[PDB]
Amino acid sequence: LDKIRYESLTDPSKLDSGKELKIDIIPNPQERTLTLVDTGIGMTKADLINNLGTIAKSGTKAFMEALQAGADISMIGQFGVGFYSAYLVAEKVVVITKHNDDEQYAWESSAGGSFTVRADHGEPIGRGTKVILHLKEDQTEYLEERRVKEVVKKHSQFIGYPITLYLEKEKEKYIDQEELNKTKPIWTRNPDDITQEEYGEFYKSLTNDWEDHLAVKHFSVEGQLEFRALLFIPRRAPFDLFENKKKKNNIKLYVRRVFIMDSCDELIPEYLNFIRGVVDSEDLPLNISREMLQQSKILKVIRKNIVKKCLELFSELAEDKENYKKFYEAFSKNLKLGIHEDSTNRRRLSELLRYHTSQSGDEMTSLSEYVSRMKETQKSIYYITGESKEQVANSAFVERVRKRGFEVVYMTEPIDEYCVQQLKEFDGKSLVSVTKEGLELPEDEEEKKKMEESKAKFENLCKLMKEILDKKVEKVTISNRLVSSPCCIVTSTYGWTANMERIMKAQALRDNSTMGYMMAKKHLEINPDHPIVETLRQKAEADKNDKAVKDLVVLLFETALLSSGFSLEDPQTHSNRIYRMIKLGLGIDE
Amino acid sequence: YKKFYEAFSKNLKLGIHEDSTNRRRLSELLRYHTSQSGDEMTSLSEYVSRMKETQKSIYYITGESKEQVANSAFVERVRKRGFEVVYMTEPIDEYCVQQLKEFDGKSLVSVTKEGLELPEDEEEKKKMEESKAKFENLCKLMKEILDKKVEKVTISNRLVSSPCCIVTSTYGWTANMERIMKAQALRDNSTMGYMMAKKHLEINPDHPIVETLRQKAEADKNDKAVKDLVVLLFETALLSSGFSLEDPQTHSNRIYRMIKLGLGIDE
Amino acid sequence: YIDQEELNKTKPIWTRNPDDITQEEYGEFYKSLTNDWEDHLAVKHFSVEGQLEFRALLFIPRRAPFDLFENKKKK
Amino acid sequence: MVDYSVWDHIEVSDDEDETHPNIDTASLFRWRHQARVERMEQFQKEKEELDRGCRECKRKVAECQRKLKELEVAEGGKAELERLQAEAQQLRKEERSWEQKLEEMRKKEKSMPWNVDTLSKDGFSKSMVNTKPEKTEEDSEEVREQKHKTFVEKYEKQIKHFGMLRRWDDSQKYLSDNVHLVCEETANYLVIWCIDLEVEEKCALMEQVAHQTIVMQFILELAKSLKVDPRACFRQFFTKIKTADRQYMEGFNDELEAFKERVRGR
Amino acid sequence: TKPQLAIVTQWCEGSSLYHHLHIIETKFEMIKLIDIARQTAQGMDYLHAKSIIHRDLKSNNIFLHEDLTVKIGDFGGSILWMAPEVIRMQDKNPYSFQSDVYAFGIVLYELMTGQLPYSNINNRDQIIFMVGRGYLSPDLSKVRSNCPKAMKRLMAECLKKKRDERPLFPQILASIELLARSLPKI
Ligand SMILES: Nc1ncnc2c1ncn2[C@@H]1O[C@H](COP(=O)(O)OP(=O)(O)OP(=O)(O)O)[C@@H](O)[C@H]1O
Repeated sequence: LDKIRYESLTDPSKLDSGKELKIDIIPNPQERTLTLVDTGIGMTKADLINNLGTIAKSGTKAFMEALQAGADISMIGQFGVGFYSAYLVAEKVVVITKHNDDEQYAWESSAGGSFTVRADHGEPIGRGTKVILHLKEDQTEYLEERRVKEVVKKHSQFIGYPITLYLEKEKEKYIDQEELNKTKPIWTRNPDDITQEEYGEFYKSLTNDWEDHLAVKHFSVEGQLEFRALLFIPRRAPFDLFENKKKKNNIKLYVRRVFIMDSCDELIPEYLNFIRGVVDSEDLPLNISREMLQQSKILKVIRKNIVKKCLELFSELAEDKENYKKFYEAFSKNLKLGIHEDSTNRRRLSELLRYHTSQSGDEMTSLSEYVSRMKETQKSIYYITGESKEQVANSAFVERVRKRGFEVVYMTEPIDEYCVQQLKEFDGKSLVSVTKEGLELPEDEEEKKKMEESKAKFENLCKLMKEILDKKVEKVTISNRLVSSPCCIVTSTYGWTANMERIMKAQALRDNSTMGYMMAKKHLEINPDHPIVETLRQKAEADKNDKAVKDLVVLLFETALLSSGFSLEDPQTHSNRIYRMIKLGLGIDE
Repeated sequence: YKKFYEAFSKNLKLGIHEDSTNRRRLSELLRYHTSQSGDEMTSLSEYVSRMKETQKSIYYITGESKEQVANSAFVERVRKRGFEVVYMTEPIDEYCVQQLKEFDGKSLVSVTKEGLELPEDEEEKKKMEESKAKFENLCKLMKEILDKKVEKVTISNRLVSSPCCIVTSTYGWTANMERIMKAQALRDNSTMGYMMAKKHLEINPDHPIVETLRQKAEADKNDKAVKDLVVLLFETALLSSGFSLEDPQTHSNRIYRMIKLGLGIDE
Repeated sequence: YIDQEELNKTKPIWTRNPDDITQEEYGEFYKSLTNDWEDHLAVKHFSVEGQLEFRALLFIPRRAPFDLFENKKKK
Repeated sequence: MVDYSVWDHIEVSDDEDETHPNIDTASLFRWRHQARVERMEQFQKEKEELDRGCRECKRKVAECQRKLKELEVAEGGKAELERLQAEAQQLRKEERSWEQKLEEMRKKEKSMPWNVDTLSKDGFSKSMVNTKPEKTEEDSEEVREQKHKTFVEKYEKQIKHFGMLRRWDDSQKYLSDNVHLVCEETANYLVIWCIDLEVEEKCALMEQVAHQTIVMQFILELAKSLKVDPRACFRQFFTKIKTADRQYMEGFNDELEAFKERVRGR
Repeated sequence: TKPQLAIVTQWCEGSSLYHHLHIIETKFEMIKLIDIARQTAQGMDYLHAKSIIHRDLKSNNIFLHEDLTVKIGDFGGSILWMAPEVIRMQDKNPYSFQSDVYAFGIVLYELMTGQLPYSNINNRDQIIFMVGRGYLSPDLSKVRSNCPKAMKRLMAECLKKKRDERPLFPQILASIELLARSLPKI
């Protein structure tokens, strides 16, 4: 069809018999025929012999070479052994052909060692070629409607010509259902004339969607490797986004508008699988069966480009602070997952993160804004990871830092610990948690001297607490992060924190022989301002070892363990102690 | 077999989940602990050859650690008669149990759900029916005071030495399942949050505390002490059942105030 | 000059009759198929002499590898 | 013909299919990138040395031509001329050797191959934001009335065409284009149609149409529970009903029987 | 009514070797130490064949991952583990493969013995001044009671005087494998 179309644009006289350009498919489940009438250029006897009767020979290459140098011509096919594939499902093949300046001829073959070509009389065909197939016995599935529809949809849907069918539905009429392809390609045309709504209509007919898109990128490179792309971003994350199993069919790959292969385990990484698009190209080192690309390294190169462009769009999407809340409330996990495992481009991916902070009510801020409003002597950021919004709001660690007008960030999500474990510094500043072996903050010398005196002030109960509790807490020290709570518990530098333990222990598929090595020891911090510690000092000084002192110490440690995010191993003893106190306070002797 | 089971136990428990034609011949290879063997893994086939004639179903518990399950409030009555229960302490057991529901034409019922019955004489059943009327006003009183945090607060027989315990509904995730599903990453929690975790409440008419509360509440309806008592009981029972508190700070402050009251600081 | 015929030394066991092999030979074959410092735990050796012909040999490692529950490792 | 000899050398630094069980990647990618950059800069230093040497040599050749022209009128310089000629000849032959090395080194870069920033260069790029007003909901009563009349008439003809069947995948595509088109009004008219079918007492048609109807209104109930339109939630229920479990199947049958009893008494 | 399917994890960082052999005891058997030595030798031998120089392989770079799998890294009192030719300040390129061999020998010696080299004198300036103009190396007497003899010979060959007589990595790998498949107890 393309050959005759190009040849027409010198003298209209070649179109005196048949002006329309069309392709038809006529199924017939009575003589098992699958006629494929078209209206191409046609063949002559000699050309019929040297093209259809010579393995490994193509006329398309000769026609392309013989035509000047440079034209509006892009045909598909240079190998030559492509038509004999019709013998995969066939028993007898007939081709009826006519050229403009010859007579109608018929070619009959049976996949043996000979073919019969003869002049024939019958139905006048204008200038096209009929290809009649007599199907086999056990492959009588391709005469059904749904199979043909699916096979045409999957492979050849962007051919720029009207493929039609002449099925028989319900007099029984003669239907001309033309909906085989009615979505013209849109990435070929210029980018200055397409007006939004066309992009939306193309997207709605691409992947089965009832809505419109949110962004579009339409770039193209040039040189030796040249392609065009139409990357998209959707509105709502599909519910089975992380269900995997099913082969991914979000980014395709075309060469001259013919499907070749689809995958996104090499074209884009695993944390950018919510993007649809088309990566159409022109020429590539294809395989003998056009389903694979030799020199797979090429694909990796393509990946680079796409990733870069994608990241650019994200930054641009941050220019307006109204759609970013919609995009960040549905695709937040992917950014952190990418930050976890990506060594090349992570600094740029660390600027799109949005966090709650303790100066803004319900409006998320960024890290750059946090760097903006720091104090003169402040060094490093302060962060804390928890299980809920309000559980972390009022805790024991924050109450001193927030009292001095500093700032602390909140992270309430499971993946946030994974993100923090990798990212260790931002813009020349460190990230330090508020729950790790006595973080140091700037202070006056007088308060330092007062703390030095207080360290010796409570030097005895500190050591007396040690032998009461056997191997459990490593050691107890005086700490300064509390103002209205008696005691707290922190972890150590080299090991898991509380939330890390909670997330790991609840994992389904992992071993159990690595627990002991990596879990960190726990330290106990006592506040030298609550009167309870004062009364404990009085009791410990007065008496060396009393039952009440032991009971108070155990109850205090247990409550501190409860309030610091840890999990208790024997809650029944705690409940029994509470019940004992409740009966001691409400009458009944025993 | 011990060495093979110690290392490759997890792959078998995925077969009962993902496969549907080999469950019958694969369910035999599972081996758990039990309430009669100290350190020795028994099996379901050996277990079914030890139950009494009157018993009709298999009883199981899904916990977090062996020691924590060993003295739980749920298995306090079913172990008194002499019955046997099997311990399941791993997330993969929770994932596999939801599919395996039958064995030798017998049903599996947990000890942490609603509607658990022990086939026994009608004497104690009549006694509990009689006692079901003496604790009727307290039902509606506590239903009102708890303020749409629990759905039903009735009386039943599952405890002998604990004033309260909490159980979930018949159709819905249990406590350990809820904890596991909340903990993991890649939740896509825009959906699961407002669907699950239905709960009920349980009491017993034997402890001095409940009888004292009833005798106090019959006299006064709007007293301030009953609110504090019911709140503290709900918090403690909710704690000692595998759940997690919404805000530990309030409970910690209550405990500290209680100790301060007990050691004389006042104000 | 050097004579390194060690390009192959391990003979194919799975073509022999099942009852003519000892445990030591099975262990030695398992040694030079996956680099390990332990022997096996159980071995199965059968065949299907039906319309389709195939014979298999399947082992069971003593100790599990660390990365057997990953995402996309080359199985 | 068909010469693919040009795509026979490509280098990529961050290859995810070339590792060793004793190297943690991460650092290996940095090593490869740094080595490639260092080699690139070494060759660039050599090439720029050669290029600026050739440029200054051409300038000196022009200067020597000027000197020869001025010596066509003057005289006296012979030893300097001989030394300059010998030095220029040696320099020219060594620069010819270096130029041979240069077009060999280009093929050497064809051996140590292409990189990411040599195969292609950027062209054009545009991007939109689509700041559409995503708030379009008409008045409840007016849309109910108009959809009822027109939409219900047309898609009630369609539902009368569909209802005589009992196929699932056919019902799958029918509900696919329905959720493309239909809304709650069509479902309500399906409910009233099932009511009048109950009135008409057609047992087998009752069974089939009731199967389809309970499927659709269970979709509706899930829609109400999730507060999401049935336009958006059809595929997951379809894929869980075609692969339904035996317990799910018996629960579905119990619900079917309960609904049939409810309608029979209605 | 739409159950779930169990989801696997991604990975987790293991404990470093410096922490294992300087902060905790963590004593293993001889076979495990030989296996770790063979694994790190194999990793260095692979990195050996593409002209990539590790340029330093401090102990904290070495990772003991889950189960037993050694992994080498580049992430980063360290004046002890550069070659005696590193101290020079001439030509700004005294580095070659023998330096990596020497540092591998240092790692091997520490792995066999379990104590820091040069434990007698603790003075960084004194240590560097003595090493830059001396020939003093850690004594070979401090070895495990049941250590093999060929391993001692290999350690003696690890660093003799100069960057010309050091052995290449494939020889070390072959010798390590030969000793590995010869050692029931001794
Ligand atoms: N319907 C047709 N009308 C006219 N010529 C046809 C028709 N079908 C095939 N041909 C001719 O067949 C020859 C090529 O046949 P064949 O399909 O085997 O080779 P190919 O074009 O290299 O392969 P393909 O394009 O399928 O990859 C050409 O001369 C072409 O003109």
